[PDB]
This record gives sequence, structure tokens and C-alpha cells, in this order.
Amino acid sequence: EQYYGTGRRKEAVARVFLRPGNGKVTVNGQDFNEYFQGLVRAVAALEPLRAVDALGHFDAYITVRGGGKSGQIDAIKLGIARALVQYNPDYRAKLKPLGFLTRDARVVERKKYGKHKARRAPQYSKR
Amino acid sequence: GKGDRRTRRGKIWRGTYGKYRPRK
Amino acid sequence: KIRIKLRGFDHKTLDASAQKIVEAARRSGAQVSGPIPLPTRVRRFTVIRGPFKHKDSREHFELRTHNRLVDIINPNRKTIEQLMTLDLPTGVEIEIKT
Amino acid sequence: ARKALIEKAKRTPKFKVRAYTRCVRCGRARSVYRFFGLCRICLRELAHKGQLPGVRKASW
Amino acid sequence: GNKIHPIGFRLGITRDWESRWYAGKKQYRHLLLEDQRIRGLLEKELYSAGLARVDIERAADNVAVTVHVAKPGVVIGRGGERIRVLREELAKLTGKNVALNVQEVQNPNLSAPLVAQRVAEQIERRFAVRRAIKQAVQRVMESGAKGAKVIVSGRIGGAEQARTEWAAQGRVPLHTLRANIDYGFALARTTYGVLGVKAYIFLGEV
Amino acid sequence: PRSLKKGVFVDDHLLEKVLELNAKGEKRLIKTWSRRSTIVPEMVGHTIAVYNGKQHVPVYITENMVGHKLGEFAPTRTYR
Amino acid sequence: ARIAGVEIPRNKRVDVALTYIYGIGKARAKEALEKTGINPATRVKDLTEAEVVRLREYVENTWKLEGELRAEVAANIKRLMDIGCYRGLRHRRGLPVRGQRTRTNARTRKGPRKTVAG
Amino acid sequence: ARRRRAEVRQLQPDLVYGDVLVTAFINKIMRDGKKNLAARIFYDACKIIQEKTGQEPLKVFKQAVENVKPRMEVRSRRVGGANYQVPMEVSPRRQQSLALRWLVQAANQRPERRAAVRIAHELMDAAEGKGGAVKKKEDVERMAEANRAYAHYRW
RNA sequence: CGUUAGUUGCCAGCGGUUCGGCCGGGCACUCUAACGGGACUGCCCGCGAAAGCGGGAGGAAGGAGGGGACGACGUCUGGUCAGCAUGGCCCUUACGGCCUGGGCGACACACGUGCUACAAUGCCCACUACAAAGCGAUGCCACCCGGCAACGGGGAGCUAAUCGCAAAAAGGUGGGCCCAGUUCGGAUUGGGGUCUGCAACCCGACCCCAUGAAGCCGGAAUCGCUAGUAAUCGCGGAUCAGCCAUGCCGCGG
Ligand SMILES: [Mg+2]
Ligand SMILES: [Mg+2]
Ligand SMILES: [Mg+2]
Ligand SMILES: [Mg+2]
Ligand SMILES: [Mg+2]
Ligand SMILES: [Mg+2]
Ligand SMILES: [Mg+2]
Ligand SMILES: [Mg+2]
Ligand SMILES: [Mg+2]
Ligand SMILES: [Mg+2]
Ligand SMILES: [Mg+2]
Ligand SMILES: [Mg+2]
Ligand SMILES: [Mg+2]
Ligand SMILES: [Mg+2]
Ligand SMILES: [Mg+2]
Ligand SMILES: [Mg+2]
Ligand SMILES: [Mg+2]
Ligand SMILES: [Mg+2]
Ligand SMILES: [Mg+2]
Ligand SMILES: [Mg+2]
Ligand SMILES: [Mg+2]
Ligand SMILES: [Mg+2]
Ligand SMILES: [Mg+2]
Ligand SMILES: [Mg+2]
Ligand SMILES: [Mg+2]
Ligand SMILES: [Mg+2]
Ligand SMILES: [Mg+2]
Ligand SMILES: [Mg+2]
Ligand SMILES: [Mg+2]
Ligand SMILES: [Mg+2]
Ligand SMILES: [Mg+2]
Ligand SMILES: [Mg+2]
Ligand SMILES: [Mg+2]
Ligand SMILES: [Mg+2]
Ligand SMILES: [Mg+2]
Ligand SMILES: [Mg+2]
Ligand SMILES: [Zn+2]
Repeated sequence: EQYYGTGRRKEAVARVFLRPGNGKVTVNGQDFNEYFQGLVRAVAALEPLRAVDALGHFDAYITVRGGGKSGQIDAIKLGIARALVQYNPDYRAKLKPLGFLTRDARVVERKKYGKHKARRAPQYSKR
Repeated sequence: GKGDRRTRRGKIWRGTYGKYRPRK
Repeated sequence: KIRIKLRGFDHKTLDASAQKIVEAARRSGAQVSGPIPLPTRVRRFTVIRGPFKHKDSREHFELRTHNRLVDIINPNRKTIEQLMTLDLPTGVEIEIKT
Repeated sequence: ARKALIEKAKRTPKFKVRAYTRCVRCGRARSVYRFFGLCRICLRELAHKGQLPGVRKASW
Repeated sequence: GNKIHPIGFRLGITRDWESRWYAGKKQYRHLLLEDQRIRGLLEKELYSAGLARVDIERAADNVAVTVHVAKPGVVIGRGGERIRVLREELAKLTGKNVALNVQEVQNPNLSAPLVAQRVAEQIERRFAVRRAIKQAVQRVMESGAKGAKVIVSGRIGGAEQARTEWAAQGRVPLHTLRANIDYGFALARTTYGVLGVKAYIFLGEV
Repeated sequence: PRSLKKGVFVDDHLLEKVLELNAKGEKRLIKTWSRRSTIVPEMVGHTIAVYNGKQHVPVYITENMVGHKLGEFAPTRTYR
Repeated sequence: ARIAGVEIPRNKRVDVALTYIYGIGKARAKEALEKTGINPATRVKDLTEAEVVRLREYVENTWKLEGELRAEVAANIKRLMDIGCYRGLRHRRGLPVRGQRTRTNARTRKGPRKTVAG
Repeated sequence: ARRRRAEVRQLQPDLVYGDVLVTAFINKIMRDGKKNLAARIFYDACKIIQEKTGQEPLKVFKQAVENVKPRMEVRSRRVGGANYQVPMEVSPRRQQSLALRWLVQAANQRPERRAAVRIAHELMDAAEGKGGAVKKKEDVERMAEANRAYAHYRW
């Protein structure tokens, strides 16, 4: 009937709701492309469906909030892959070598006192 | 650039409002 | 409508405080909504470590105000009965609005 | 600083603008956090003493 | 110039604030002020009684100040004589109509501020500092106290050159915030100048 | 680019002084430490010693200079 | 296409062409294109002598312009210089007026660097 | 890298050609973290090169890169006073980085107005054997075989 | 990842719709904030005497997962008696004390640290989209009205997961500029004006008109960063009536 995955990337959440359907994707009440498309990496979000050739099998309804649209895209990749695993757990061994089901834990490094931006040190002369 | 106070971006650089950057 | 605003610097004083309230109101009232936690207001202060510079050595402290909501639904007496003055905690602070 | 310069305590400033912070514990003129009424130094000393409730060691 | 304050380090775990209450933007300033005046006047009048910690709690306009003293007898007085004089003197300063509590301290040699104070007292009367120091570390060590350390600052023995003294015993691991190290500071004022007296005591593990 | 927006400010010390000096005729040098103040047209013709911090400088106030403030004619610094 | 005191912007957009006039910036150019009902985007070369004559009408006598402007600003300086005004002293010694710092970075107002020994 | 080998970063395959070399090239075009801009530059340039010439832009990208790859370069080595320019071979990894970098830095020295125009045209020239990139490669290969007399300093 | 908890969340689900989570209502999800679980070279192959090293599966994550807080005996006669404390020496119609004014803002020069740029991977204009973290009771100020605007009047809400700062900016679509000291660049200067403040000459910020400088990627030399890093983009706060903040301390794209 319906399958779900959460997914998360860099301070952003995107709930992925998969249902068997035509293959048309909805995000935040806008067409997938009306949200994206001006952004080249957009299609990467859907890479989980191309690995298992689940293109025309599922429609999806997404809820994306937090961060910027790139991290949103990755969150969508993860959500699609999580639902896609709950649908058929036999997809795990197919989706794992690609690492679409792995969370990207890299986040903005904290600004540290004494430095300009958490790594970049203020320049000096010695004379 | 961000230095021209009568451009939109110079306004947002100073965090100010005027003719070249209204509010709504 | 009975709102109970719970605020404190210690997060264990707020919990040890709210739990007694719910245990006093569950013996009488309806199913209390719950100890719904509200987000934490964090005031930070950054200070240069020494006097008379060595600017680049500052250490910062943070004071964190924690907030909790209670919301007893339809209490009459045996709720307010155990609620007159029975609480132990000190650093907690409570407001009531109707 | 000087005792006389704590005339701010007795302000009656004759103009509202001549009121300044003046850390109470040490009489510091310059850098005085307004929420504690102390200066940065006295704030550090009283925070390390533990006499400032809720004030922890910031870490993240 | 290293080694930040141990009590300031441990405020989170294995140390509790000397002031525990709640306040807002409009309140905290003068409540903290009041706490400071309290600790001030108490440190004045009770130094001979050997006070270590003053705890200030507030629920609503009530003040639950608890003084921790080596000899509660000096505090109370004969049949409650001094605890009248100065406890009324307290509510004269702050109109809080504030109450007061007294608590004994077992083994005054085990409370770091008290140890520091005792050593500084010995210094103001000009005793041999290494003896006072090692002796104090014995008084601490001879009762519980899995660790102990005592530091005395410059101008030792009135010497022209400032010096720094020593002789911890046991184990005093400031770097680990596990095992409830106690700290106390004392100040010996003398003709040759000022002398800092630091007292570390190490008790308990988890 | 200069702005007081309304009620053009002039200190009351010399105001009540110069206006009364008008009724009795043009007077001689006057003493002023208040350069905070603007100039008004009824000062024209007088002679006002303004303070720079060190000395009193005599200033002949003319028609063309009514808009400025005292001390625009009594500079502070001394260079070369 | 001469509009103001002799001024011949050419081959460009009229609104930007007018900038080449002394008393006209982007604001006064967009205004004169506005109230004269001329498409600002037209090439100067494509301008009707009717539109041109209207532009000369508006611009020539609405605001004081190139010559009278240069003169009026000069006389405005000599105004505060002839009087003992402080601003006048700053204009005399070739120093910043607006209350800038002179200890460094006075380069625009004064005599690009003329170095001495030490 | 004093301790370890400092393993090479593994780039993500190209969203369009599924090819990693393309992604790296986009990375060298990208400035101030604008990868969307850089990608639109590169792909619009793929339209240019695929139209003005009727061949697949993929094969031309690879060929253009391949003709800029230097097989030998020169490196200074401090020997008995003033150092020497010493020829030696070029790591395949280093051939990669140098060829892409040279391609981009050359394309931006072109007279063409828009970015993707320069990218396309430099790609075509370099694939035909001409163009500034192939001249940096030919000049570096001239640095070797000229100081060839120091082929015993290989290190 | 789970437990507790549901006035941030939700046609996942149905009910109503002024199609706005608005209502009904529900806690599943997102989240908020407290307690927990989890990773241990525990498993496989290989090497090894061992510690350990290499590789692999499972796993969100592995060999210190990433970032903090944390800086030993001591060194430098390091830094500060001008934050505080303080020995000694001096001053006491005065080195003290009050005020007004000026100075700490001086300019023939030199270095440090930064900002904005010299442009087309750009500039401008319209439209439109996605953050985290903080601050606010005479303060934050939606919204109406006047004003090109700074702003003024009026005036709602918010003791603030419920109100407001608020618009994020780069970006996306559309359009203009066409390689030019310019639709680059915003210094300098005239002129007009808002605001805070008793008061803006010395000496403030801000707005509008006009002026539109140097500068077309920088000599010898020299600095930063090894991954959400550099680079770049905006946002917030501390002090403070205001502000010379391009600083600093944080935040995320
Ligand atoms: Mg279902
Ligand atoms: Mg950043
Ligand atoms: Mg962070
Ligand atoms: Mg501009
Ligand atoms: Mg500093
Ligand atoms: Mg003093
Ligand atoms: Mg002030
Ligand atoms: Mg504890
Ligand atoms: Mg001695
Ligand atoms: Mg401990
Ligand atoms: Mg344990
Ligand atoms: Mg969870
Ligand atoms: Mg809620
Ligand atoms: Mg939903
Ligand atoms: Mg073996
Ligand atoms: Mg391994
Ligand atoms: Mg492995
Ligand atoms: Mg691993
Ligand atoms: Mg660690
Ligand atoms: Mg760790
Ligand atoms: Mg450690
Ligand atoms: Mg010295
Ligand atoms: Mg020293
Ligand atoms: Mg200075
Ligand atoms: Mg209007
Ligand atoms: Mg809400
Ligand atoms: Mg709420
Ligand atoms: Mg609430
Ligand atoms: Mg365009
Ligand atoms: Mg221009
Ligand atoms: Mg030039
Ligand atoms: Mg140019
Ligand atoms: Mg490193
Ligand atoms: Mg401010
Ligand atoms: Mg200034
Ligand atoms: Mg700022
Ligand atoms: Zn202080």
C-alpha cells in the first residue's frame, strides 16, 4: 500500500512517502521539478529508484524542511532508499554497495574563539 | 558592489533600508 | 484551562518538580496531557580569560533556562488537594494561568 | 578604579546620558556585562567560585 | 599560566553551586548582589568560627541561607546570643525577613577552604612554611583523603625573591573530572606582603 | 548634511544675554564656553570670544555666517 | 543629440546616456525619461527630434546644470572659505571635511603619498 | 603527508555522463563554492561543442584532456649550492590534475565572451592538438629533454 | 535507534473548508528535551611471540566517527600594582575633589590588521524558493496612513515552540548592460533632510539629489587552510540612548 523513510542530511529532514503509482513526484505541494530544476544535482535524489529500476513503479509524496536545498536533495535520496528497503528488505543487499542508505554525518564545523572561521587563522607579520 | 549604499546589495550589507531597498 | 509554566536553571529540579505534580494530579483528575518539554533558552557569555590582553584566549559560559508544560485537563479538588504546598524543590519556579 | 568615580552610584546624573555601567564588585569602568551587573573579570571569578546559579562551562 | 579553577571546572558534576535559585532578566542582577553582600558580611563576622561554605537558596522572597562552620558553638553563642544579633543585622540590610541555618563540618581538616585558612593563619604568624605545608597534608592525609596538595606563593619566609612551595601527597588528578576534588583559597597578609594559599583535597571516585 | 530637524538649538546662557544686549545697543566682546549652540540672525554685528579649550578668541559675527555654530570659527587644534 | 549645455551622448541607452551630463545621475535620468514619456531603452541614435526637443525642454531648465552647477559649487566653497569657517580651513589645507581620520588613508583628499625620512 | 599515503579523494560520478573525470573538471571550474554555476557552464559548453561539431562531446572531452597530459616535467633539487631543474616522469594522478587545471586556466585566457564559449572552444582546440593548454604541455615537455643532462639526479 | 511526553507537528487518515493546520481531531511522523541503547579489533581471512597492522562482512557509524571543554615538573626576572587585592616609597588647599570646555579623532610620513574592489563564473532590475542560532516589557514592534526614503503618526499582538525582529544572501526563472575607467568601482565633495541625545564645530549614524577618485589582479617579500576544511554567502548577539562594528564572539547556506 504505502512505505516510508525519513532520511537526513546536514540539518534537514525530508519525509519520503512511497506508493505504487505512475512515477510522478510531489514535494511540498509543488511539482518535483518546480521545486528543483535550476539545480543540476536534483536528479541525484532519485538515484535509489534507478538502482533497483523502480522508476515507473512508485509515486512519492515528500515533506522537506530545514537546511538548504542540496542537503534536502540528499535527505530525499536517503528517504527514498529507506522506504525502498522497508518495501522489500531484499533491496538492502542491492542498495548497500552504493551506500545510498548511509547517513552523511558531516556538519558545519563550529566557530572557535581565536580563529576567524573555525579553522582559518588571522594572518601575522613578525615584523 | 556591497560598498555602493544606493544599490540593493550595499543596503543589505549595511543592513539598512531606503529607496533602493524597501521593506514590503 | 489550567496552564502551569515550569522554568528552572537545573533540568533535574524541573523533572523532580513536575513528576510530583503529575503523581498528585493523576490520582484525581483526567488523564493529564503530559510533561510536554519546551525548548531551552541559552544565554551565552564570552569573556577574555585574563585581564590586560591576551585577547585570543577567551572562555565562554552558558546559562540555560529549561521550560516545561503540564496542562491538567478537568481537575476539581482532589487534584488541588495535594497541590497546596507539598513540593520540595528550590531552584524551580512555577507560574499559573487560567 | 577610584572611589570618587563611583559617583555613578549616587547618579542624579543631571542628564540621562551620563549614566554608565560601573561593575559593582570591583568598580570596573570599562567592560561591564549588564545582566550580572559585574565586569568580565568579576564575572569569571564568581562563575568559577560557583556563586552564579545556572552558569556552566560552555561546551559544544 | 595554565590550570583553570577546579571548582569552576566541576560546577556541572561533583560540585553544586553556592547559590541555587531562579531569576529573569530583571531579577538576577540584584539577587546576585544580595548573595554577595551576604557572603561578605558572613566572611567578616564568622572568620574566627571557621566558615567554609555559605549556601544561598531562594524559592520566593524567602532566603534559606545555610552556613557551614567548623565550630557551630561560636556561631550560636551562649544559648543563642550571637545568632540573634547578627541574624537581625542580616534582615536589616536586605528587607527579605530572611532566616538562617547552621551546619557542623566533621573534620575541618577535610574541607579545602578550611585547610587553606589554617595554613594562611600559620603564615601570618610566621611559621616555617614547609612544615606548615607538609603538616597540613598530614592532617588531611591522616583522615580519609585519598589525595591532598598544598601550594604557597611567593615571598616565602619574607624572602626578597618570590618562591613557590609544594609537597602534595596521595593523588590529586585535576585533569579528570570524576572524583570530587575540593579546593580552597586563603590569603595571608604580612609586613613583607601578600601570600596566596591553595588547598586541594581528593576524596571519593564516582 | 547637517540636521537638527526642528527647534534649532541655542544654549540659554548667551541667548538671554545677547537679546538683552540688543535693547541697550551693541556691546563689546562677550564670554562664551557654549559652542554647542547654533547662530541666530540677531547675533549679527556682535563680537563673541569663543573658547577652544585654551583661550578666548574674538569672533565678529556677520550676516553670511548665521547658519553655522560657534566654534566653527574657533578651532581647537594647532598644527605647523 | 545635444540636450543640455553642449552634451552629445551617442549610440547608447538614453537613460544611461544622460549620465554623461554633469547635473544628471541615474535618478534624474529615469525621471526625465519618465515625465517626458520616452522609452528609456531606445538607442540615442534612434531618437525622434520631437522626443529630443522635449528632453531638452525638461532637462535644460528644471535643475541647474553643468556650467551653473560647477560655478555654484565653486562659489559654495569660496563661501565657507572667505568666512573663517572650519570647513573652510579643511578646504584650504586640502584635508578631508566630513570628519574623517587623517593619520592614515587621507590619500584621496590629499596629495598621493609624499614620503620623508625617519 | 608525513605519516600516511594521503589517499586520493573519490569523486562522485557525473550526474549526466556517470563519469568521474567530468565531475573533477566541473570542480576545477567551480569558484567560491558555486557548483551549480560551474555545472551549467560545463553543460552549456557541451551543447556548443556538440553543435558546432557533429561529434559526441564526451569523446572530445576525453581526447582534449588526453592531449594535454604531460609525460615528463622538471623539478628543482638542491645540489651543492644553487639547485637544478631536474626532469622526471609525471604520475598518472599528476597528469590528471595538471591536464584539467591547464585546460581551465587556458580557457579563461581565451578572447571569447561567455564562459561556456571559452570552455567549448578550448576543448575543441586542445582535442585537435592546438590551443593554449597543449602549449603549456608542450613547453613543460620542452623543459625535460633540455635539462636531460641531469637525468642522473632522478630521485 | 528506542522509552516517556504531547496546543512546533499532520488529508500519513478520514470529517468540515472563508482551501490558511483554518476547524474537528490524532500523535504516527518532523520536532522539542530528559533518560537510555549503540562500537568493543566483539566477528572472518592474513601477518605476528605479544601488543598490534592490513583487508573484509554486518552496521547510521570502526580502529581516536567528527568538534569542543581539558594544558604536566617547569621556562621566559614574560603580562598586568590601570580590573581587584597588595609591601614599600611619595602626594596631601595638594598628584586629591567638582564643573564647563578642549584632548584621547591631531598629519609631511612608515608598518600591522581588516573592509570594498578593479568585473561578463560579472553588475543591475523584477519575481520567487530553502537555514540554523539568538535577542525583545517601554522593549520587539506585525498592520494602516503620510513621506522617493531615512522616518513620523496611529495602532494589533507578544511576560513570547504560540507575537515580533524577518527580508535570509548567494540560488532559481525573466529581462537589461556588451568589454568600455563602463550600468565595473563608491573614495571625495556640494546641497537638502530623519533620528538618538541637554547638546552633533571640533566629533555620530542614516536617507535623498548631484559629484563618480584611485583602482584593469598587485615589486622584493609574505599568510591561511588537509573535509563541511579552504573559498564564498548572508543571519544573530555581547557592550550600547546613539554610533564611527569592515572588529569580536557565535550560526547556518
Ligand atoms: Mg496506512
Ligand atoms: Mg561557514
Ligand atoms: Mg556546528
Ligand atoms: Mg554600482
Ligand atoms: Mg581580544
Ligand atoms: Mg585603588
Ligand atoms: Mg553611556
Ligand atoms: Mg551533583
Ligand atoms: Mg617560612
Ligand atoms: Mg573530581
Ligand atoms: Mg563507571
Ligand atoms: Mg528517534
Ligand atoms: Mg506542542
Ligand atoms: Mg502529511
Ligand atoms: Mg601466529
Ligand atoms: Mg579493519
Ligand atoms: Mg570494514
Ligand atoms: Mg570501519
Ligand atoms: Mg575526544
Ligand atoms: Mg568522541
Ligand atoms: Mg585528558
Ligand atoms: Mg620586566
Ligand atoms: Mg613575572
Ligand atoms: Mg586610541
Ligand atoms: Mg507608501
Ligand atoms: Mg504554535
Ligand atoms: Mg506553544
Ligand atoms: Mg507556550
Ligand atoms: Mg540573465
Ligand atoms: Mg560609473
Ligand atoms: Mg586610473
Ligand atoms: Mg576592464
Ligand atoms: Mg591538520
Ligand atoms: Mg547596538
Ligand atoms: Mg568616522
Ligand atoms: Mg554587525
Ligand atoms: Zn569587576
